[PDB]
Amino acid sequence: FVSLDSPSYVLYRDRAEWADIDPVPQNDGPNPVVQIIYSDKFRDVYDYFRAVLQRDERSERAFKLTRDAIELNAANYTVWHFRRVLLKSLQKDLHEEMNYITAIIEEQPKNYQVWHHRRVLVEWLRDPSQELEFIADILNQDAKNYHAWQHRQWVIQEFKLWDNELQYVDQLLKEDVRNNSVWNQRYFVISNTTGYNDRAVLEREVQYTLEMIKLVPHNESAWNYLKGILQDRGLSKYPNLLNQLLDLQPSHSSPYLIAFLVDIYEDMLENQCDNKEDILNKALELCEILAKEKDTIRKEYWRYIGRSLQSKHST
Amino acid sequence: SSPVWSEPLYSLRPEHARERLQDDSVETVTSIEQAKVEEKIQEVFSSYKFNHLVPRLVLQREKHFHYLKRGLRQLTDAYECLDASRPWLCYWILHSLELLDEPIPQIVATDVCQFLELCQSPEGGFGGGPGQYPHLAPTYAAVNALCIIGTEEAYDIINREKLLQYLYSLKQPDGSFLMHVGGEVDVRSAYCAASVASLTNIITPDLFEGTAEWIARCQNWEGGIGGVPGMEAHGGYTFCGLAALVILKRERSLNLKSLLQWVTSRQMRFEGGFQGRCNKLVDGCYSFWQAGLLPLLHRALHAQGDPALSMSHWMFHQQALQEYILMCCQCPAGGLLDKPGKSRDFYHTCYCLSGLSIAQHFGSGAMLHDVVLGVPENALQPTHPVYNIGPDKVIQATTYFLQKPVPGFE
Ligand SMILES: Cn1cncc1[C@@](N)(c1ccc(Cl)cc1)c1ccc2c(c1)c(-c1cccc(Cl)c1)cc(=O)n2C
Ligand SMILES: CC(C)=CCC/C(C)=C/CC/C(C)=C/COP(=O)(O)OP(=O)(O)O
Ligand SMILES: OC[C@H]1O[C@@](CO)(O[C@H]2O[C@H](CO)[C@@H](O)[C@H](O)[C@H]2O)[C@@H](O)[C@@H]1O
Ligand SMILES: [Zn+2]
Repeated sequence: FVSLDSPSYVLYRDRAEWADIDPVPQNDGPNPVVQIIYSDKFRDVYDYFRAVLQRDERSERAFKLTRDAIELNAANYTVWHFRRVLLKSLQKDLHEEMNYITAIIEEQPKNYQVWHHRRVLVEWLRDPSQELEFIADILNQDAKNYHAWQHRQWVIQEFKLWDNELQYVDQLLKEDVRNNSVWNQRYFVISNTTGYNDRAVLEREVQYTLEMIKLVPHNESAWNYLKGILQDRGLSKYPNLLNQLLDLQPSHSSPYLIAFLVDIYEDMLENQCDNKEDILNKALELCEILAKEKDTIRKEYWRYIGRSLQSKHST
Repeated sequence: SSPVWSEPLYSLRPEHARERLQDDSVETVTSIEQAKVEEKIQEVFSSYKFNHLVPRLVLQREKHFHYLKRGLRQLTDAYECLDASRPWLCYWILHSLELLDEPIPQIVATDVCQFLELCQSPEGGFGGGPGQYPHLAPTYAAVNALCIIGTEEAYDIINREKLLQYLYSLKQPDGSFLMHVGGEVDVRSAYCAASVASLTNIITPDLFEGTAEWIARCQNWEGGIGGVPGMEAHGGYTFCGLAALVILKRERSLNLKSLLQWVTSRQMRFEGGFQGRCNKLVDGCYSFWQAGLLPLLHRALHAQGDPALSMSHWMFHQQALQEYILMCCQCPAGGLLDKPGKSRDFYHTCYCLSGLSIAQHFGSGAMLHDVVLGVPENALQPTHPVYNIGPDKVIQATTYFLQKPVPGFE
């Protein structure tokens, strides 16, 4: 009916329809700590929320009250829980509640409770028809919102809406190829649909990734994705990749390419590669280059790798 | 060498300028934001250099102390948004004071205990405030705060019987835990549960059945850990995941190699601090969430007999992290923060200091090696990498509770 900022808003202690119930003040003890000096409006709403909660009143007035409590602090999970208890007890129209949660998330997209509430509603309705479009709108404002992506993966997997996600992924990568959240979604979609065992799919992904690397050599996400889709089988199982990266090294000696080479050498040595001594020497040289010049922030890591290699393959 | 009044800094070396972002002449929202932060950080870095004169960095202890002391008592309505996270405030503030080696007056200690008692739910666990439903986040915070106080009065506040029952009420068949009744699920719950259960000695054989496997499923292609299976790797969730596994003694359920490479890659070559996930921005709180993973990995690998492990340093740039925190994360008015330009808050004050402590102290077996950048007074008290409270507090708490039986279990 009336919002906390509406000119005609009235404090609950002044509402005649609330006169029959006594407010319950918050007891912080005689010598309080981390005591928040609440505004009159904040305290007013929560004094009455505490009253309805204590009396477990499943009413329409209590339901409307939770809306104000939420506006005052959307992170109060106790209020959210009670609201859900009321939604069921009062048999409220869930599609109406969906419109409400949509507006709330738009206002506060970085909050755990609002996204969980929406998930519960979709679960109760078994209706994901609005999800992908709504999420897309949130992501249009913040393409990396963690909660948004998490909710998106849930909906897609729970209701099997895989059909158009790879196209969505491709669109967002075109907008920002550095968006690590989108590269994650890419792996999510492929691993759950075709999988990476299909050599045709893997080839397509390696070519796609290599192409992105050529376009933006210093974009770490693409390099991480490349390693991510080949690491389980073992980087040394892809002999042509080494040569191709070796040919780009002179013109693209970024720390990412140099590090990838070490990763390849590490795996090769672990698989009884030919010319072990030569591979080891090359790996140690790169580790030193990374530690001393190309990736000094990780010098301790690279020195550790150098020692590990020697403890495992020096013979 | 150098006179004692001048200390050369990594971030101020001439070669450091080469660590600036290379956008390959391809601009996107990501590179634009990163470049903006780097530009501001360079300006900050430069203000601490006067040609060859580089004064020692100073942790503004007293300013931080006054900010913390004030917050432990009262807060303005600007904190209404944290009305459901008050035990968090107690923990962040108490831990910061503990790190700064500032004693907690007996009266304050008693008042905090009384307040947390009021936050404890009759069903077990702690809520964000008096009368609120219990939740694992404030429960984790309350238990840590009580352990920092470390008095029998504080220890006894915890209703161990109900706490265990409460944890059971949140345990899912797949090994995960709800954050609260009818709440959401993510790796934070596993860590909060494992932390409070191990500290209070209420772990049963079945409590964490399947939990280690669920956490492992959260590790993704990047090497780090996401909030739930399939999600992007993030420092916050990776700390929770690995720390919980260390408590359960199941770290080997993860691919430690890909995790190590992932976390070390999260330290920013230019800023020196850590980002929360690939291609996002540096942030002072990750000084703990991310950097804190190195001591855990060190211990994990060491248990496996890794002969290549260092005996004096963590596997991240300890000096660079200290430089970022000391030069970029201190509010001149007291308190610490995310990055230059952001406002202070008790959360960032807690984690910036926690990360600084981890960066200053290396410890493995009998080997101890300190690296305190700046004036000697910058040295903070050590913090336990698993619980993030003083190691002395961890030992005293676990010893106390180990003398009690596991609630209704033998
Ligand atoms: C994501 N992030 C990075 N730095 C700070 C944040 C954070 N977005 C945040 C959100 C969720 C979680 Cl679980 C942890 C951290 C954030 C940002 C600012 C914050 C707080 C939290 C928190 C806060 C509030 C409740 C719980 C936790 Cl863990 C943190 C308090 C606070 O005073 N401020 C200013
Ligand atoms: C024990 C415990 C409760 C630990 C919590 C650790 C932690 C910091 C979690 C953060 C998770 C998260 C949703 C980040 C997104 O915020 P963002 O998009 O603002 O983050 P970003 O840009 O830094 O990634
Ligand atoms: O970092 C990769 C590492 O993580 C594990 C889990 O410990 O699996 C994750 O990564 C795989 C891709 O490399 C995904 O297929 C899997 O779903 C995800 O959990 C390890 O198996 C792997 O070595
Ligand atoms: Zn932060």
